[PDB]
Amino acid sequence: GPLGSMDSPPEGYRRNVGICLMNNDKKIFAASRLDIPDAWQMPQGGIDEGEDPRNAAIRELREETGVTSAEVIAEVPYWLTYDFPPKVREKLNIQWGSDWKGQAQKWFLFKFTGQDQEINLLGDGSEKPEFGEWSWVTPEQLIDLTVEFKKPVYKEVLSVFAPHL
Repeated sequence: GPLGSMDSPPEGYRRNVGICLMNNDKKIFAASRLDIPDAWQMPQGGIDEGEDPRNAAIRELREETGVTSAEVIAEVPYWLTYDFPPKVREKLNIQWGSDWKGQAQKWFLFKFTGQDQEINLLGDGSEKPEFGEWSWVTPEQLIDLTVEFKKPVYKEVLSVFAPHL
């Protein structure tokens, strides 16, 4: 399940972003989906109409875990378009019309210069929170505990963050 990344988001793609947060241990902020205890992942969201990725990364990161006490240590050079198979394609790609085809997401690195007590994984939206449980695992560890759908994505993010990890 490879990707395309590309330093420039191609025609028709869900411009989104991801945020890689590492603590004083050089680990990564892992969070599980309020349903799957084995599905660990780091914060991530989608860029607004005309907003920057880095900013979207930072903000999305907050709105999802409340984590604000952090600084950028690095950023991914290219993007990341996780296209879906021929089956999901018709349910996703063609689900946009005839221009889209996947999801282009750029990731960023961040240092948690605060306290864990800020991570509530909650959210007042009337629907439900984002993550049910979070932890501090290593980069290669997070990729293990994370979901396949994001392992290769995060993996490519780590490779970029190698000179920083």
